[PDB]
Amino acid sequence: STENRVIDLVVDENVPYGLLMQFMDVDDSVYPSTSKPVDLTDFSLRGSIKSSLEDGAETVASFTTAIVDAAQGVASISLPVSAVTTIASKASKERDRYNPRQRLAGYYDVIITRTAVGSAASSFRIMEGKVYISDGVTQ
Amino acid sequence: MSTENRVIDLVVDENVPYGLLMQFMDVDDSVYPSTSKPVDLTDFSLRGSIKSSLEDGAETVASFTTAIVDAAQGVASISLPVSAVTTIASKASKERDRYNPRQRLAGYYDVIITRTAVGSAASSFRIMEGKVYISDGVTQ
Amino acid sequence: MSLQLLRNTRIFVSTVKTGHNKTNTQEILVQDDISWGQDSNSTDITVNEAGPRPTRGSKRFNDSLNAAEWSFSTYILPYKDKNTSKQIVPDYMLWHALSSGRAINLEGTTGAHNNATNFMVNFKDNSYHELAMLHIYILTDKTWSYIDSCQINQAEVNVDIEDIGRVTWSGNGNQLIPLDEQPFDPDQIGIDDETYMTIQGSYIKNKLTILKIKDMDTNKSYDIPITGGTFTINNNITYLTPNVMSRVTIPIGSFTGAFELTGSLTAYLNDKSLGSMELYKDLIKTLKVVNRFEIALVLGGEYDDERPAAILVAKQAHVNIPTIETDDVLGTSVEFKAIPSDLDAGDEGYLGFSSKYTRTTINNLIVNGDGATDAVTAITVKSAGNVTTLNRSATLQMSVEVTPSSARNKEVTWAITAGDAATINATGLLRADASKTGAVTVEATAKDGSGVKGTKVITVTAGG
Amino acid sequence: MSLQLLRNTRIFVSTVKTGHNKTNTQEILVQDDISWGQDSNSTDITVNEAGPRPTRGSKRFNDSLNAAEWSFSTYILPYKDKNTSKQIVPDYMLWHALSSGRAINLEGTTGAHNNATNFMVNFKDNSYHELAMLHIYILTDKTWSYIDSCQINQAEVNVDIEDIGRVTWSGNGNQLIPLDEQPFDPDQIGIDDETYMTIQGSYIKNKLTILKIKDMDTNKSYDIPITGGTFTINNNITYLTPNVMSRVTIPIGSFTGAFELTGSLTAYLNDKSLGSMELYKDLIKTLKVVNRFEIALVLGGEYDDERPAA
Amino acid sequence: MFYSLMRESKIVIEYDGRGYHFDALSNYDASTSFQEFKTLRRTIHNRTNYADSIINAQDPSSISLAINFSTTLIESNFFDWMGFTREGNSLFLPRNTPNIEPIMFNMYIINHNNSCIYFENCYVSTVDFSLDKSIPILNVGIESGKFSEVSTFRDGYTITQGEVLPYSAPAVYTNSSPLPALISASMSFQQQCSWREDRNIFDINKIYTNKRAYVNEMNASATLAFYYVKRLVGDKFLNLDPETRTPLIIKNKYVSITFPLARISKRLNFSDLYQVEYDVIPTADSDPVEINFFGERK
Amino acid sequence: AFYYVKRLVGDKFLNLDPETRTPLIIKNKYVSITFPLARISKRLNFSDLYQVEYDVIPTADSDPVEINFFGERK
Amino acid sequence: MFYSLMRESKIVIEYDGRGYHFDALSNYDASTSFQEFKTLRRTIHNRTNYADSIINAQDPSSISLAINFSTTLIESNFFDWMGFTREGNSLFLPRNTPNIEPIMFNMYIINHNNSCIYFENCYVSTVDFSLDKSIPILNVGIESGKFSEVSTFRDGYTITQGEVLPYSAPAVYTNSSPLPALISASMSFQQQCSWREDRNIFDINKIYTNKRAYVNEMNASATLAFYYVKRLVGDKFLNLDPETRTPLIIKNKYVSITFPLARISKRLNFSDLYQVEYDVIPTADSDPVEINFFGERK
Repeated sequence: STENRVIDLVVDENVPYGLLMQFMDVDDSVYPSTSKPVDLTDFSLRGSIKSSLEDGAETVASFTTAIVDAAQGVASISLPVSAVTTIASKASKERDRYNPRQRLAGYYDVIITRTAVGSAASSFRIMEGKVYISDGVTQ
Repeated sequence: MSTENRVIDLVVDENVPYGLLMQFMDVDDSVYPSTSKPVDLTDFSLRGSIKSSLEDGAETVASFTTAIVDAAQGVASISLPVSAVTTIASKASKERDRYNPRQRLAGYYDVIITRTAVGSAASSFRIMEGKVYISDGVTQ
Repeated sequence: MSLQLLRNTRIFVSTVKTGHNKTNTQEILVQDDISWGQDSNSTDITVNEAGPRPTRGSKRFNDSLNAAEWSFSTYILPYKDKNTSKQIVPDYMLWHALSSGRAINLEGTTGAHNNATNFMVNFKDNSYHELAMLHIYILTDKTWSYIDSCQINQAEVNVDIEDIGRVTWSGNGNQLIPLDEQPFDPDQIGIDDETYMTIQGSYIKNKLTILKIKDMDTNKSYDIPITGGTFTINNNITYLTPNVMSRVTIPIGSFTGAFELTGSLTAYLNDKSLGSMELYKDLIKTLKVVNRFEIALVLGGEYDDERPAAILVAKQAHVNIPTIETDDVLGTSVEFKAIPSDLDAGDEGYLGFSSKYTRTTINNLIVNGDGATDAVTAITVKSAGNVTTLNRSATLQMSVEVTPSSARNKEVTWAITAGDAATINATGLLRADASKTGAVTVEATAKDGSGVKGTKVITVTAGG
Repeated sequence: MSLQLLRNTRIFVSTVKTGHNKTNTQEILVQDDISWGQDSNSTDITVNEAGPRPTRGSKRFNDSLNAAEWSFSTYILPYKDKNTSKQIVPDYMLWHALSSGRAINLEGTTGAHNNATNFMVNFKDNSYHELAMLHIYILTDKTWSYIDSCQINQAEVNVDIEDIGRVTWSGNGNQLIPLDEQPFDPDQIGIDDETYMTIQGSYIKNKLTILKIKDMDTNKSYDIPITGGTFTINNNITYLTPNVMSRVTIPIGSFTGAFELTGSLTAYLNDKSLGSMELYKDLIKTLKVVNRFEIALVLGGEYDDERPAA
Repeated sequence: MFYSLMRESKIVIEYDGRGYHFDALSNYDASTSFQEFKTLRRTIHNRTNYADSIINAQDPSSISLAINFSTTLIESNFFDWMGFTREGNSLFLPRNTPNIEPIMFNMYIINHNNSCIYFENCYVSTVDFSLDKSIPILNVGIESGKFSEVSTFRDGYTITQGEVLPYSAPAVYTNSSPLPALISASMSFQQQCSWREDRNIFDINKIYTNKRAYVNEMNASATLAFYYVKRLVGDKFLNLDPETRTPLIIKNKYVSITFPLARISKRLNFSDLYQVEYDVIPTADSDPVEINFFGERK
Repeated sequence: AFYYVKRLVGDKFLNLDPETRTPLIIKNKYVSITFPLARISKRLNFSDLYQVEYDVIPTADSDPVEINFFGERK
Repeated sequence: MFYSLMRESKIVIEYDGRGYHFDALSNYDASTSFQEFKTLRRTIHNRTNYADSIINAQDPSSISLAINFSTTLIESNFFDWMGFTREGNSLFLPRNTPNIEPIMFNMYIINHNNSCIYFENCYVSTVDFSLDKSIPILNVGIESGKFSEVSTFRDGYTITQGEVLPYSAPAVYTNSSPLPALISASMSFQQQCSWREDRNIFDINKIYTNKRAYVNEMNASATLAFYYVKRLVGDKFLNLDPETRTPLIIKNKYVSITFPLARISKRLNFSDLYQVEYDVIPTADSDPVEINFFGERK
């Protein structure tokens, strides 16, 4: 368990990217952990892809948040193929050790937010990590 | 007979407000089992400050905002707004650590709970201590 | 039909196996003691019987090849190149592959990086299982050959007085490969006469060797005239070779060991103040498990006018308990090791090479880490409005003046040392109260670690 | 502000750390090969990882100090002193601390004890875990120092013909301590010119070396002219040092090992009666597990008129 | 980040609310572990490959310390905590075990940067030292019930071990007659306790830690090694016959273990030089075994 | 087998507590063994430099354990 | 006083009233010990700490001798005493064990100054020697019942072992066809007796010593090590198949152990050079196993 916010995204060159997050609320009080999904009301997600963590870093791209099926908790984060091309343009020429197709493009993090659901701006970061562009061959 | 854990290291998130709440509970070990009643925080105030070093003359990075949430349940919350988080992020050490470039050392913090009144004794008490770290964020 | 002589060998250091240009390959001026090769392992299988008419026969199998060994010695020859006007040592990529495992970038701040003032090498970025990868190219007379995928194992520097400053390189390679065709024209890549004149203008003589040692736990600088010494930069690199019974194998990859920066310094015993005898007696009287010494070995000497020099700086060093070397003149040995503040912090030490070191340049290299960044030399603290005293319940926000006027770190800290009649804050706003009838002091020190002192005795009285 | 030369070293042997007089301390005439010191042990703790971006850093700890080593060579110089009129060797307390673990008593009959005829050393009273305890005092030019609680580990004697009779001492001490103040006036304790003349009157030349060997199982004395040899008196003393992880430690006490008195004697083969060839042939013909020989190596030769000898 | 070096550590034992920092520590060894219940439910329906493992208990820790003798004699508290009665500076082995449960104490293993490992519910289960021709050292062995990681701790600034005692040759006597040709005198003392596992169904879905224990027995023992030496033909004093009761004392300049009456068994080894080996235990009706601790000048 | 390393005082990520389910992967340039959900037990040794030792087995309901074989260039 | 050196010793075996001083002894090992009955009577009244130990028996001694072959062949008496029947200089393994109890003899281990250790009621329980490329030596193993210390003894001035036999390479045959590529031929012979403990209530308050024993079995065995060698493809003579009955002889210039019919089991090891290992035992109906002792010139 503990914390696992750090996960790295590998986006594909020349292909639009879309991620599907099934938000969930597991509780291990009872031995079969409760599968209750969180209910997505007054929730907005924001995420930017910025090269390096230093202050003043240029914004490589910005995630486009989608909220669908609020009852069952799922949500989608995506960005158009034009955003993918803009990301791939500024990616470094050095390739990842384990995969000779990935190149480090920047860092990211998405931040959930409650906007005055109880007169509170309860915004906290969901996940984080590095964004990797995977060089394509089709185009 | 056991040990306390006054030394606690906090990790804040850049561009996000940080909220920590402490509950003070009275305890006792007797013939009947452990009886716990919340401590009534009346005339109880908190105050915390952050400096970049322990040595005298250290630059004050920021200070924490203190509040009491529920006296009957003995809950007090110690936190700082997002602007203070940005202020501490600016003043943090620039030295990164591999395997996790996010975290940077920000300084040392202390929290004193005090009860000041004419009939009350001038008693302070350092409830905690430790170091403050920052998880750098890219959004905002 | 020709014999090949060792005197006609020429060594080129490369980071690429193709596209050789002046930024990837340069000649390395080597000496007589150059050596290279590759050994092979074998095995004998013998039948060991006990009866009469036993079988007496053996059989040999080639089973593996060892890692290629190479070594050579070069002179420490700092100079400034005409193209970039930045001080650089000719065998700079050797220093880089010794220092860090990243791509070479002289414009950066880690590994081998140069400047308009001096050439610097720090080990702050050597946390890699495979450091920067070189390819030694060997040219003997007409035939070519090279060692594939070399790594700088160590660099021996022997402080041998009445001799020139020299460094000995050692390392290992995957395989020694003989080349039939010329990889690159050695006439163009090899150093020309102009840069040869520029280099020979600058030589480092081991005789003119001053040493700067200071006990960080006591603030005691010693005056130790050296007799002879040596320091090493060691990587403890081990080459891995696979074991295959059917075919011979060559090493496939390597792994760097523990980075060690040790040394050994011999000197005569001196009865003078802060001499060798005092250091030896202090070290054998304290008997401490850990020591914090600052060692700055300055090859080539320090002078007001410009002189060549090579400097090794160990900020937090560890000094062994010295021993007395009974010779015709009594002496001692100061064996030290540069340890880091934290294991994964690097920064065990650094080096600075240049043909232009004024004393101030080496001083600010030692205390700031770079020869270009100026460092504070002296301080006299100033009050608010040229005030000489203070009375009870009065503030005194004191200021500071520093020299030189171009020091990078112009800030100071504040403290009270002698007497208890006032208190000072971070900014310097000294505050007092009543019942203060004693003489109190105030102090200030810079944040760059120069060791500059700012003192003032304010005569605080009870008032009129 | 001065440099110290080895030629100006003076060595005094003491049994007491205070109250130094002429019966507790005397100078020992040493040679060029004198040496002393103390080594220290350490350790490097290195992290040995396997992943990429591994930690490459070490750390050193001083953990212990070794026992102090000292050695020097002296000439065998028997003579008679004017005060007691008994033959005595100047480095007699060295012989005593080598021979026995009791307090020195030249009037006795064990260890180093003298007489009106000769100075004698026997090992009949060396059954001790800690032999007689000395303190070597070293004076180099102006600065003083000494080794605390020394013990005579061994005494090498090399029978090197065409050379003077000499003995080499070796030993260990608990700790080498540098002294800032003078313990005792070296002018008074040091040997004066009169005893120097008396000593230099008597020298032992290794060339004039007769050897007396006899097989006790056969009663056969041999005539063996020596070519070169050596004999040792060894104590096999080992110094114990405690192991403490938090603080460096110096040796605390010692324990004597097995007392060995060995030798080696080289000579040419002689075909004459009772020569080297006869001894060699008898020894290789008997092939016995144990031998009983009487050996009396006489340095300095035997003569009707008075001559020095060891 | 922060690595943890054994040489850069400090072991503090917490008893009665006071910290006994045991300096002069040559070497210590410890380990922590957990107990699992791993069952594989292979059925005719599904012959599975994935086990059902849950961590439910903390395996008791076995900490061993090697402590040099010191001039302040803090190390005798290990005999004191292990059950021996105290009079002055001498420790008695009581005729009967005083209490059912041992004396429990906590122990810290401090390290830099507020790092610590907190062993709780410890008891001294073994203490043995060999009087030999090397510097004596007593290896103590304690068993813990619960281990934990804590931020702040107890550090024994004042209560600490002094300088190590200088070496002194051992000697074993019978009354006042010395026993010749000693080789190595090894003494052993134990408090063979046993954990009382009380893991019940109320601890399901929780991590269980041992808390209570009872003393099975205490004992004092010594193994003496000699060289087979005889002074007479048909000697009576030195032989191989067993000795039902004989007063023995293994004496040193700083410690003296006394057996008022001892049961000695002898064992001869025909080695390079013949060696006899004793097995000394106190008799049934023997007076309490003495262990004196002399700092300096007896 | 690891070295006992902690980055914070009272750290939550790196400690000695058991982990009932956690995704683990032992990755190389040519092979990668994947445990979609793992049961980790920790063991600390107070050696010259403190070492922690894991005991990784897949959980009851974990997805099949992966073993990838990359020849060259993944 | 008098120390006891192993090198300064003399081992004399007393049989039939004659002393067999076994010279040419490379090395021997022996030990003596006693058996104790140590019980701890912890009661609810007094949870005592002092045991009730009484020495009541002598643990049987296990003496092992390593004896070089000699020209006078005194060492064959160990086969003679262990139960083999004698005809001339050849020792037969009888089809049935002759007697229930083994052949008992006493043994002395003499030393200087009238010092001695007297082992009584001994029997030869093991004899094995390896014919190899080193000098052969047979390690005998005898077990004693009672050990004692005596002043005067028996010393075999006349009956003694002569000069050691010169080395000669071993060779193993099948009938007269040599077996190629021999490495090490090890032979083993045993008389696996067992002590009959008859400690009864009439021996209370007394030290008991074992006196009588019975033979469980005798056997002759040999382990042969070869190199895996084949001369033909699909060879019949040299292979890995078991051999129910085949005449074997492990021959030397001075000794020849003969198996008139042998049961051979083979074992192949894929080592640096392939090695096969035999396990030779005589068959059910095989004729008695021969052991010839040739001094000189056969």
